[PDB]
Order: sequence, then C-alpha cells, then structure tokens
Amino acid sequence: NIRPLHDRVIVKRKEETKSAGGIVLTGSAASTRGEVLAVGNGRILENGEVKPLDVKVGDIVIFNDGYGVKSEKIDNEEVLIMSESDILAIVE
Amino acid sequence: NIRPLHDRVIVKRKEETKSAGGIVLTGSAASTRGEVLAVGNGRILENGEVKPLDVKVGDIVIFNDGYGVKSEKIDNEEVLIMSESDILAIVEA
Amino acid sequence: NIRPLHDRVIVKRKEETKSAGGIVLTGSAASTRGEVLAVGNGRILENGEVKPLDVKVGDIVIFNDGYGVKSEKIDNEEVLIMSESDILAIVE
Amino acid sequence: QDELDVVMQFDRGYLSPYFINKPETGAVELESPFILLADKKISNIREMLPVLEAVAKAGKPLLIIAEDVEGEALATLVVNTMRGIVKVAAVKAPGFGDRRKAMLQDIATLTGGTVISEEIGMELEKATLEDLGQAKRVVINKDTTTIIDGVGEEAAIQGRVAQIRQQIEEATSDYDREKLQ
Amino acid sequence: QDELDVVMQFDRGYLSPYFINKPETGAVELESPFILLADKKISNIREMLPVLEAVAKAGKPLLIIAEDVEGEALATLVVNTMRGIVKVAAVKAPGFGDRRKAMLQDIATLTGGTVISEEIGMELEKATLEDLGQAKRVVINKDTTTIIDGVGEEAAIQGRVAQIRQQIEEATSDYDREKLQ
Repeated sequence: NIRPLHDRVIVKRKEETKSAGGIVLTGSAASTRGEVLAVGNGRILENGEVKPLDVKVGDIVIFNDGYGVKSEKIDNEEVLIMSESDILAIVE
Repeated sequence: NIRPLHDRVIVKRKEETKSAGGIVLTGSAASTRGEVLAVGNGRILENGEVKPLDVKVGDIVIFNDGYGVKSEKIDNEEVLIMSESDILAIVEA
Repeated sequence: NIRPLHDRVIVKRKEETKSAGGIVLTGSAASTRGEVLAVGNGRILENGEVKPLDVKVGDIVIFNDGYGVKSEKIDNEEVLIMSESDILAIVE
Repeated sequence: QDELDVVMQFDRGYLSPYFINKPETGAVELESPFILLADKKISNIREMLPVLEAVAKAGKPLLIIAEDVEGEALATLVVNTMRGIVKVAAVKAPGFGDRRKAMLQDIATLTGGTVISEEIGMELEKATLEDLGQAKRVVINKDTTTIIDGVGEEAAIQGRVAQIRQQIEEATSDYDREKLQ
Repeated sequence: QDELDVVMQFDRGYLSPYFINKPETGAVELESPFILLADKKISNIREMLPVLEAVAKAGKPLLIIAEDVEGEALATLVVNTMRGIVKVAAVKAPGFGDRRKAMLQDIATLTGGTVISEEIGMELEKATLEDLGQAKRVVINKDTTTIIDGVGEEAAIQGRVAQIRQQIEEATSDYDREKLQ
C-alpha cells in the first residue's frame, strides 16, 4: 500500500451516468465524491508542531477536483492524491 | 446530513419576487441569499489554533457567488459548499 | 555524490510504459515514480530551526512533476532535483 | 392511378433522425403522448429534467415542440429514447417571429397545454405535467409533424377559432389574411 | 473474356500497413472479431483504453472503423498487435458527410453494434463490449475492407432495408438514387 506525505489524502472516485430520475445525462452535464484509502500525518507548522488530519482512512468525502489534485496508478486502480485543503466535507 | 470540513458553510439559495412597490421583477432583474444548513469547526491557524465560525447553523446569509463556491446534490436538494471567506453578511430579526 | 541544499530531494525516474491494461502508451501519452538518492538537511524556519525531511535516502517515492522539478546530468544518468513539497507519497 | 390521403399538421420534421421508432415508414409514431410547448430555444438538459422526470414516471411518451432543440440538450434526449428510458421527439416550432408564438398557442389550445413562454415570466424547469398538452396519437417524419386528435376542449377551441376568425376581418392586407385562415 | 465474381464490403484499406497478419495475400484476416464504430475521428489512445481493455480480456480481435485513426492513437494500436496484446485493425469510414454517418449506421445494423456518435451525446470512453458489433470473419487489404457475415439480426436488417428502400422513393434526383441502392 501507498504512504501519504505531510498532509495528503489518497482517494478513489465513485460513479453517476444517470440523474435525479434515471434520465441519462450527456458528458456536458454529468464525479466529485470518493473514498479515503490512506492519510498523511498532518501539516507541519512554523512552530514545528504536526497538525493531524480530520479525515480518517475510510470516510466517504466530497472534494474539489482542483489543480492540486493529481492522478496515480496503484495495483491497476485509479486513485487520486490531493492535499486536505482540497477536501470539503464528509458523508456520515 | 452532510459534514463541513475546516471552514466551510453549506447553504441553500432562495428566489422576494416583488420590489419596493409590489411591482413584480422578471428573472433578469431578481440570487445571492441563502440559508445555513451545516457549519465546519473553523479555520486552523499557523499557531495551531482553531478559529470558530461567526455563522451559526440557520442564519439567512448574503454571500458572494465567487469561484470558491461549489455545487452539490443532497437528498435531491440544490446545496452550495463555500468557505466562510465567501460569506459577506447576516440578515437578523 | 551530489549534495542537496536546504530541502531538496534528488530522485531518478523509472520507466510506467504501460497503462490500465498493459496496453503500451506512445510517448505522447507516457512517469511519476522514482527512487531517492540524496536528501537535504531540511527547511530553515523563522526561529532558525532546521526541520528534517520525512524522506530517507532510498525510498521509492511518488512525486508531482511540477514546475519546481529541475533536471540534471550525473555520471551520464538522468536525475531530478525537486523540493520536498513536490513529493506526495512513499511505496513501502 | 390517382390517390387521396387525409389526416392538424405543420411543415417540420424530427430534429433527430435517430428517433424513428418505425423504420417501415421512416417516421416516429408516438402513441398517446404528452406535448411540451417551449417558446424559447433549448440548449441545456437541466431545464428538461423536472418535466422529463414526471413523464418518465408516467409511462406515456412526449413530443417537444420548441423554437429549437440544441445539441447538448438534443444529444441526451436521443440516448434516453435510444435505450427506452423515455420516448421523446423533438421538432422545431411552426413559423417565425410573432406568427410562431401565435401558432404555437393554437397547438396548446388543441392539446390542453400551456405555452411555456420565457418572455412572460415562466421557466422551463417550473413546468409540470400540468402544463403539457396531450393527444391521441402523433406522427412525425423528415418533413411534417401531425397531431391526431388533441385533448383540448372544443369550447376553448371554437373560442380560439372565432377569435382568429375576427382577426381575418381586420386584416387590411391579403398576406395577413392568407396565414390566418 | 467475360468474368463473374461473387462476395458487405467498402472502398477502404488498412491505415497501418504493419497490421497484415498474413503476408501471403498482403492483407489482414481478423478471425471472429468485435467491431468499433466511431463517428468522430480518433487521435488519443485515452478514449480507446476502456474498450480496448475489455477486448484484451475477451481474447477476440477488434476492427476499428472510425472517421480516422490519427498517429498518436494509431502508433500505439500498432505496437499492441505488433506484440500480440490485442489484435486490432484500423480503417477509415466509408463515405463523406451525412452519407458517412448513414453508411456507418448500416454497418452497425449488420453487426449488432452501436454507432458511437460524439454529436448525439456519447463519449468513446463510455463504450463497452455492449456497443461493439461482431462478425464471423473480417478481411482488409490495401484498398478494401470486407465484413463476412455479421451478428446483426435479420429483423433489424430488413427493417433498416425497407427504410432505405423508401428513401429511394423520395429521391427526386438520380444521384440520390445511385448511392442509396
């Protein structure tokens, strides 16, 4: 398995082709959710302290697919590596 | 329900249809208001401290619909996720 | 051997040539993994302290091939010099 | 030998040739469908979702007679009937300018639907099954669209007719008389 | 002297001469393959990966009949059959303009595949083995491509034919009649 450095979350995206009704959307209209697989220790602060992350390994998280989101190939699985800054929420 | 991370406010947009006089405005003339549904703990500062948000769950808030505002689909409801930076004001009483 | 300054990691890239399936991609499509060869002391903080790096010499690391990644020629080997900021993970 | 064919119809074909549900005639035969009357021209599938939803959970097919059905919102509609999620047709509106809105309104009266006019304070999203017309059958080919026997009440119809009948009275120009009758 | 020859085929050769799997004839003989019908022209191997993947784990070869197979996405396809990872052929689409999409559709019906038309809301990546046609055998040389005995059901075929049969009825020009029959 992979290791995250400093503050990085490793996530795998999910899904959907359809909408609210099952009405299939076109690839102008139609993902921002994913599952946490590995988490870094935390950010290192100017005072030397290491702030832990508020995302545990195995949350369903809503993230911003920004510039800082990078893509990787792991065991032939599509994964994403982003900083915790790019995570917006959790689904509990 | 959803959870907000760090400093994020989850809001739902609204719309009045009428003006100063009751003269109904067209959907070219009339949105930047919304209601708070969930709030994050706060921003984390360089000194490690966690600053709480000044928006409580259930305020009517005026926000800037900037770049940092993202859209989500929740129970089939149109909701918005933005940082507290993007909130400008509260409508009280 | 080479020396790294402040916070710099010296890495050598590997290959992947293949994709999701083993379908070999053309050198328009195709690597982000590498091996650590040398590491700097650390970043210097406003209080004068020197924060060590969390990457030891000889890790297999996943990095972002950003703007801050520079190229060098060492014993006729293709090597890279990047800051630790550009390292995202370790493969253990 | 000589031959007579008989049918409301107007000069507009399907916008999407991938809708023909009977390749025998090379035409779309929508059985007992709903009818959406959009004054504005459609380009995004967002606007459709609310109404498309209620038609998808109603079983009945749907004809969409708007100013135009643009690619982004057309593309989708195709793959939806392509698969059998909803059965939908798309055809341009009969006419040009003020005559189009006038004719588009005629269809609403024959079918018991509401013209979803963007100009007079209606969004296409805020339409429901309420605002859709209905007909006994619909037939559309490369050139013409035909609505056979609409649900609209004959009171509203003959009221709408005796109105257009007196529009031809005040027609001081021959051309204004042609298109009215 | 006079001469009689017996045979669906169209005037297009392989795009990649490095595909010929039988240098005897100087032609590619794909045994019982899948068939990908791409309306748009292909330049990136990204789009292919999803479908190419499912064909690589199916064992059967694949014919790719798109508007064109550009270098970046061609280059790769070659080295993949070069090695034996997948067995793939690339040939341009028969025709030009609206006739191409029409003819490309004919092939889908004979083979039981779906035309992956970018215009009507389909991405090439969202295709699966589902949307691929199939044939008993395929033969392609420098000049012509031949699909021998496609999987498509004769219901759908003769339906598609009685449609094109009535397209020749409304042909008011001789040229519109030629290419249809």
